[PDB]
Amino acid sequence: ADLAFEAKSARDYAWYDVSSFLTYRVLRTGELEVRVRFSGDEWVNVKTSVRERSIPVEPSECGRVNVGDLLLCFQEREQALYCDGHVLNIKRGIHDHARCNCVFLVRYELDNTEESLGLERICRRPE
Ligand SMILES: [Zn+2]
Repeated sequence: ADLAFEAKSARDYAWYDVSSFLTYRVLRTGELEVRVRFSGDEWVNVKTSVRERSIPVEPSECGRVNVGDLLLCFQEREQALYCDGHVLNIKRGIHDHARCNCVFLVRYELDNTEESLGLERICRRPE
């Protein structure tokens, strides 16, 4: 499978699946930027704001997610964004391969807010 990407937006600081890359530019400051077309157009800093897409986690492999890990989290508010957070604590549940009822306490990177998310609402970083 070919590499797929997601890009951070400067408007809300959430991440979005990148459909394609159009062009690029260099700031007199030195930074390299790409113009990305999203799925479903921005200039994003390549170094910080573009990265290989996050991956969904299956119930039978929920054990690979540990305290301290970085995760793309579905943050649903009053507004539903996919943004970065770190696992602070994990409550392991009793379940099979069909569904994961573990609870993941996440601290969002932007504002250090905390939320209890289920596996269905998180994606891990590759590797
Ligand atoms: Zn689980």
